[PDB]
Amino acid sequence: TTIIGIIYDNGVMLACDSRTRKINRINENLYVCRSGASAHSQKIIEIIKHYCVSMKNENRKKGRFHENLVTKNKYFYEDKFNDYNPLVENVAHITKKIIYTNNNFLSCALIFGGYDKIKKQQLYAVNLNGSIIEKHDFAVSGSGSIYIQSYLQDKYKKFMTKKECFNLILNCVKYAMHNDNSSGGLIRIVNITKSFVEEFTVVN
Amino acid sequence: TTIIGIIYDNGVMLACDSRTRKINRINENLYVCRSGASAHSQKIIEIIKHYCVSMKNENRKKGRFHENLVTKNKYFYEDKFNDYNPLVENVAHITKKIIYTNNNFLSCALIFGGYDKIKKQQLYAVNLNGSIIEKHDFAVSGSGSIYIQSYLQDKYKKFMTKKECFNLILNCVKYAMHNDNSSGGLIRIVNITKSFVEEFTVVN
Amino acid sequence: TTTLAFKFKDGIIVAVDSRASMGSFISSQNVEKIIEINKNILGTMAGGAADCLYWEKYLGKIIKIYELRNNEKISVRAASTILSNILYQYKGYGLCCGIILSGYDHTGFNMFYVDDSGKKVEGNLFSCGSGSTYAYSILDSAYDYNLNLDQAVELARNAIYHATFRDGGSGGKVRVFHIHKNGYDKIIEGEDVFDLHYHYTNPEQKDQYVM
Amino acid sequence: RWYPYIDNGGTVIGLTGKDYVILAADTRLSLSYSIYTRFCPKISKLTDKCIIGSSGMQSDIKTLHSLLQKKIQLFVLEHSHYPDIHVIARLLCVILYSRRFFPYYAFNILAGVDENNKGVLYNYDSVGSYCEATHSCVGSGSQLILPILDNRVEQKNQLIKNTNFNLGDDINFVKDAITSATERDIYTGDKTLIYVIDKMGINVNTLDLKQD
Amino acid sequence: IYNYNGGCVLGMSGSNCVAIACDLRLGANTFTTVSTKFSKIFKMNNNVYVGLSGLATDIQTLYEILRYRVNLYEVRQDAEMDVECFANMLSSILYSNRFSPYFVNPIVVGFKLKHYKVNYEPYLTAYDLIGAKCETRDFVVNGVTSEQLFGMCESLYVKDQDENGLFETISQCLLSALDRDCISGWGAEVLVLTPEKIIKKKLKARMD
Amino acid sequence: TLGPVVTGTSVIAIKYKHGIMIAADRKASYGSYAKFQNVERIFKINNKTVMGFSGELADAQYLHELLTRKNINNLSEKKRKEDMYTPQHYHSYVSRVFYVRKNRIDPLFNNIIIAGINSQKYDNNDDNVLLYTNEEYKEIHKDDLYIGFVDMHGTNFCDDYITTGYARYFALTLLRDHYKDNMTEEEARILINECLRILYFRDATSSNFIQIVKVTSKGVEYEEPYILPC
Amino acid sequence: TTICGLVCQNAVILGADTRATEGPIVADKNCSKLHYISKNIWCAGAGVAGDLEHTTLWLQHNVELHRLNTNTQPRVSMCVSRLTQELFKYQGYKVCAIVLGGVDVNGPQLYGIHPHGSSCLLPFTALGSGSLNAMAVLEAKYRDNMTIEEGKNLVCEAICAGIFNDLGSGGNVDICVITKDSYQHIRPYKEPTIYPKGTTPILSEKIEYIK
Amino acid sequence: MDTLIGLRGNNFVVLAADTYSINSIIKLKNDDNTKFYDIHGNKCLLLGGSIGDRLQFGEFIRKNVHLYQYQNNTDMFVKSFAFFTRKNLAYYLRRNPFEVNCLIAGYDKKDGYQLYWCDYLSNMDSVNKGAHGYGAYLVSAILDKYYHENLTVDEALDIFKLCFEELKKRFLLTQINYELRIMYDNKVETQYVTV
Amino acid sequence: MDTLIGLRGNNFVVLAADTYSINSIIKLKNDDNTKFYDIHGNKCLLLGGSIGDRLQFGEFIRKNVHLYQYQNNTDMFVKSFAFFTRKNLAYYLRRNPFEVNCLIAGYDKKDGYQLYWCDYLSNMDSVNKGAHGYGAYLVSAILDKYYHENLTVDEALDIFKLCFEELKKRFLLTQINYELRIMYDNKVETQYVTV
Repeated sequence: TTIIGIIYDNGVMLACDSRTRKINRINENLYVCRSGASAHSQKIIEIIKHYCVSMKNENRKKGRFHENLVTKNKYFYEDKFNDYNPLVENVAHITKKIIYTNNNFLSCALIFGGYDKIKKQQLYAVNLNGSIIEKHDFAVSGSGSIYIQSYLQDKYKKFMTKKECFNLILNCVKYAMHNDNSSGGLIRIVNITKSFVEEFTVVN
Repeated sequence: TTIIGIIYDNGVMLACDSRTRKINRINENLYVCRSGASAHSQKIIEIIKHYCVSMKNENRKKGRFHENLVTKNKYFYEDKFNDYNPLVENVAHITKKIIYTNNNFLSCALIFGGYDKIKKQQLYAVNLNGSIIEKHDFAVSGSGSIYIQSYLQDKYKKFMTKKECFNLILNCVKYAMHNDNSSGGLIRIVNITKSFVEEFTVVN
Repeated sequence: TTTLAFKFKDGIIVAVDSRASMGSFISSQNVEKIIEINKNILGTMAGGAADCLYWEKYLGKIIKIYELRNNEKISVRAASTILSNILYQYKGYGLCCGIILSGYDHTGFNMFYVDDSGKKVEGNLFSCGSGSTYAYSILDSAYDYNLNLDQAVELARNAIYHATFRDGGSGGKVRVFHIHKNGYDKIIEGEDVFDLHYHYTNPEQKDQYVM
Repeated sequence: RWYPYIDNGGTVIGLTGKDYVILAADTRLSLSYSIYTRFCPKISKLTDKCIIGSSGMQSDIKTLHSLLQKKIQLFVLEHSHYPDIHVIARLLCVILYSRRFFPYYAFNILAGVDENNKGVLYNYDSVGSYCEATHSCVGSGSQLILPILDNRVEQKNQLIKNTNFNLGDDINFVKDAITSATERDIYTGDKTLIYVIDKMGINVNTLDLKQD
Repeated sequence: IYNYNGGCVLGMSGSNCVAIACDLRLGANTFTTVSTKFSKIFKMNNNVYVGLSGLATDIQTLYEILRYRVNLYEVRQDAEMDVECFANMLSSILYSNRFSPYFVNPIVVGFKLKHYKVNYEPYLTAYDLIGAKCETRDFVVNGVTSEQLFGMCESLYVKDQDENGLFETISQCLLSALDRDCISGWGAEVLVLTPEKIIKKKLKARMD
Repeated sequence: TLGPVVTGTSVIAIKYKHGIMIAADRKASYGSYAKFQNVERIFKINNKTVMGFSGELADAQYLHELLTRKNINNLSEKKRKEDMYTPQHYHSYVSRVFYVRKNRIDPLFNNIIIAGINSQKYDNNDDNVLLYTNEEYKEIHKDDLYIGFVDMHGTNFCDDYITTGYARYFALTLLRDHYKDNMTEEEARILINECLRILYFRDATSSNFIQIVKVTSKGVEYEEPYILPC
Repeated sequence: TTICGLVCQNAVILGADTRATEGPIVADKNCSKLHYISKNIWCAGAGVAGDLEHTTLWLQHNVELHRLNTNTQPRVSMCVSRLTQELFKYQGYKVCAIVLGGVDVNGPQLYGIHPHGSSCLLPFTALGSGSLNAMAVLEAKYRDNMTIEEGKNLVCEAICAGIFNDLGSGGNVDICVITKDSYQHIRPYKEPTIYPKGTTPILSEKIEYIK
Repeated sequence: MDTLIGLRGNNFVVLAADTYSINSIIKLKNDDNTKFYDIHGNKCLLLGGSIGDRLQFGEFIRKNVHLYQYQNNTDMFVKSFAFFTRKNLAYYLRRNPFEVNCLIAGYDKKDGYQLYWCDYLSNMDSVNKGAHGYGAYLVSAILDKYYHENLTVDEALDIFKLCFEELKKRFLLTQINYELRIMYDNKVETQYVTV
Repeated sequence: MDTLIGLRGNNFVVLAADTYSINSIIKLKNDDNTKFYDIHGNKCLLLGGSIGDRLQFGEFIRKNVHLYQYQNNTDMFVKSFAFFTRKNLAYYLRRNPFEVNCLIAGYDKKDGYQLYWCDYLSNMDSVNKGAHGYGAYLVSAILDKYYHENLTVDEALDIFKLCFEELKKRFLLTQINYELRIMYDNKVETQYVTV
């Protein structure tokens, strides 16, 4: 299992392998990558999706306002200006609380990516137990990522372009799969930007 | 503990940290770097040094023949043409045998570097238990090296120059120290060539 | 932990030592191992000191409540049953209490043995503690009904002495009480076993006593 | 797989006279082999004529002293008299036995002066058992000093005997005993507090010991 | 393991006089005294004594070994052994069985001979079960009652003293120490050795 | 809850003239990995109060949440500047929390330091509090400053200087040997720098990227992180 | 226990405390940790006292025999080698961590020997329960090519601080200075009721006059 | 499990032992004869514990002592016998444990009549009286109460009768039959008692 | 540890139990009375095992049965008694173990004289004869050999005497005193025997 996330200018990228779909769509502008125990991760994902739906419905205002192969799909945000889309920080923190209250049994590492109007693109890491840290540069998790850590540190830049981050994350995942023995399969990548989200997969 | 060995054209280089001297001079053209239990490795190093002295004395022919700070020290080979210097393969294999016969207790990973007339510069890796593998590209060992593996794999070239290999190994060790928590201190590097060996330490 | 109690013509005799140990070290040499549960009922202590003391006092409170309520003195059998039930409620929890409830009620003179495992037994001669075996041996060998009070107290004192003699956990002072129809009297509040040994076994103070 | 018991170490000493009591205690708080601080009193004042000293888990003894003080204050408020030393002793016994299955790691000495001007000392155990005595010691130095007090006070194994004892001699003897414990023990401490309870109130003095 | 057959041995020094005292209990299963004459002090030389505490069988075995070795040395050299040599050989013997050792904690007490007339100097030392020799030059204690003896000696030691004062102090310290231990006691014995003579006495201890 | 996973290294808090100074490295090690090298390990409860940290990160974050919301509640029912809780109050609160958790056998794998000023006669900052957004220093009598320690088992105490983790051996020795009374800010910073350098040389879990905070008459001040001169 | 060692200008300085413990109690208040291997080599160790003493005696006598046979000044590297093989042979079960300081033909040097048989050359080191504090102060104040007086002052600073901080260490401070020719051993370097006759009772006595 | 009793006094020694051979929950015999071992001369060894262990150890010791006496043409002294037994027991304890409790007794022209206790760990020591086995707990005290200097053999047998009655009445394993070995006046006499 | 014996035959039932109160290695009493529990009417309950457990369970069952008998103004049948006891024992086993072996005996106008065996797991079944405790091993076979239809009470007592003699002679714990409970002719007799 290898999970990587990179914050480039005006957007964020998340990439994963496929061995045992590790990226899950919590909301149109909010994705999470899971590593560790599969059952615990899936149950927590379902719970947090329930919570996200609840908060998204709750915070809706009252009246009218604002008067190899690289197969890819694009989804435009339905909620322009993020009037009611939940903040990524709230989702990350509620997940942190849920993990903390059950840390004696729950054992899974999560990486949250998304875009918000208040704080733009963000990247959070929820570690074992109820530990949450906000990463401004990048995040890594899983057995495979350990092999690429230094590599990433060497080739990361402050303000990268879309193609630069694309290539960097693809190479990172490829190296992780090449070295790590428990990571393989086609690479899945998701790009979350200010006004849309595009998900693609590479079979190399 | 991080240990690195890189084979460049007409020579070889070994690099280590200093935390708990990890490179030991078995012979003027034969060095070994050790990771794992300190006492085990030290005893094995003494034993193989004794063995190497024995073989070097044994295979001497009878008559006459052939008629930051980068503080560095240079040593010219006393035995030109390597008339009687033991072959690196023999030393590596006797060490492999010693480890294998006592693999129930001995737990240490060794990497042998040196230059021979028969096979030029060589690199050998003796893993846990009696497993010896000859690496033509490079060898890595210790907890720290795991972090830089991919990095090395990306930046290695078939025929590097002395300065290129020196810079690559120095950066590799620096990254390993930066990421790993149990590696640090001044870096030690040994360059073994066909006619001389130079050892220098970097304090960055 | 050596306790002793036996029944004879003129009532009951109860005897105890005074040692207390935290292992190989004796915390206190003078403790009270006889509790006045009622005006006519006494109970010794063996094993866990705190559990025995607290539960004896709780039983005393319960007996007081019942006696005040119904306006009649409780019987030793009833107190023994209540104590056994309460101790059994804590089965498998670590209590190590062993009690000998002795007293006079409307039925006469009664003695009962109770254990942390709800072991209620009725008899006329009992002893619990690390030195219980020695006390039993010296009682059965020379015990007899219908002997005067002086002989009874002498026998009890001798039994306690010998029990302390061959027991690391028993010693200190020997306390001997006598229970009769109207309450009880303290025949011996405390006697140092030092002079007791040097009067019983080694009357002549010359050379070590070899056994 | 976590053990909720650590011995912070220390020593508390108690002696009685005809109409007074002396209670000394170290003032060192420590861990397995390192010292947290050089000053952490173990003697808490309960009433105007009753104090308590304890050895063991510092948190446990602090909580126990605070709880006992609260109980005493509530009793005074709802009954309009200061409880006697016997009442406080029984209440402490009940409190300690309340946690029969998660007992406090606290060995306690309760010193005071009865309403008849008699020095009374009660020594407890970690689970509730207690007994009155004329001298006591708790903590690491218990096994070390208890024989000294035994020889001084009871004075058995002696033929000449000498029972003439006054307040000054008792204070000096207590200081000597605590100094001996400091010299011959590692957990004892470095600065000791000596409380003296007499008919006319209570007083406190401080003595300096070794620092090793 | 040491509770089984507990014991106590003590030793003190004075002015041209030394004393060694011991308890006289032999028990079983900790809380059952069996005999009241088992003496822990054995004379090894005219001016060298060893007090052993611990498992009785180990005590006897070590005493027999020491007697064998000392007699051999004395016969070969035709002269009395020195306390230094005895202490060193005891350390060596104890260490010889570092693994599977003798469960005994001995102490050595006697006179060091300074030839030139001649002088007698008190000599004392206490050992661990491996042979961890540590000279102290003053009171030495060993046994399950080590803590009580340490406290008593610390409180009562008076530096150099007359032999009568030494006997009084050692007897009082030992009696106080034993009275606070349950698995030790049952009589005490005291030896006061001086160059001119040797006095052996038994105390009227609490025999219960 | 069941054992440390991501842990901090150590903190050092000392009281000096003008207030108290507390320093800690900005790193959280994931065993022997050093995953995060920029972490805020010194939190703030209110003006004249800060909380240390050396232990598991999740428990520290939970305790920070508890303390900050207790401060919010205190402010909500506040009417005079004397109503603000003092460092002693928060120290006792955390001690009680730790004791309860111990009795429940579910401790927090932390060693907390609560440090601040328990006197309100020196400044008028608390009369108009500002949680969002943000002259000469006034000398403070050492009796008006408070530093309190809290252990896993609930053990707690107060002193003039406190350290946790491996700092309890190196920095504690240095302070006991050299610490003075009423030392200016420069001297206190020099001493803290020496202690943290010693820790950096002989502590794998430490680092040279350091955060230093000061609680003074002007409030709580987070100084810019700096790398140790070495 | 607190042991420290340092290399000074063409000299070596070792320092140690003088307290030995038998658990939570201090057995000897003036023990001697420093041990003499040869006229120019010394060691100081922490661990099982018996193992330390036996190993030190064996090493000293072996080194003396080797010097007598070879007629050359002993080498500290030889002492290391011997200790390392001895410890490694015993699987590290003879736990005795030693600091070995000497001045051979190659000049002064210090070695740290660990229970498992590993050795490491160092310019300054400290071992024992108080090792952390002493090493902290050493690293704080240590410098290269110091002077003998400064070296001794720093050696106190180390051992004296370890005494004042750690509970397992205390007493006086012993220091030793090793030079290529001659040595010094400052043992106490810094050092930071009678009963009436007849009181005790007896029941036997026998006087035997010594021949 | 196996009860042994021993009482020594001026010009007499007495040993007593229950006669039972326990296997599982039944008795192989009510007349066990594996507990007493008479050495040539005036010497007796009483063993308690596992039947096989006591058989092996007793046969070994008795035949070694007989070998000594025949080779040297004399009678081993009682003290020498006891200490040789203790040394052998300790040696085997260190290598191959012998779970056996020992009561040595005898008469010597030098030391008179004497008796020796010995635990299964070879915690041997001279004693005027003693007991082995659980039943010991119920007899030792009695032995203290009725024993006194200048005792006579008849009084010793009376004390032993009291001990037997106590074991029969109060000891969990009700022991009834006992065998007695009386050494006195240079005679060794065997008796059987049933309470 | 505690020996119980039960023999049922045409127009008679007999129960037998040793009278001993064992505590550690000593007997508190030789006249134990905590083993028998007589229910109103013709019903007897014999319990073996730890004293406290048998006391609690016997008192509980006896008083519940008395409650039923009074509240319904009738005499509960022996079969109902036995099965109620089994159900209660199984319930407590599943919740709080009662290490107690059970022998129910009774007479009923419907089913005659009957017995009921019950293990400490509530492995209850009707039998014509049975035993509990280690002594069972040494007596059960005897019951098989000498039992035959049309037996009389005297022959039953003879068989019980044989069982007592065997237990005394061969059983590890030499049990001497026994108590007998004889149910016949609408009478319950208590007897004391000593072998």
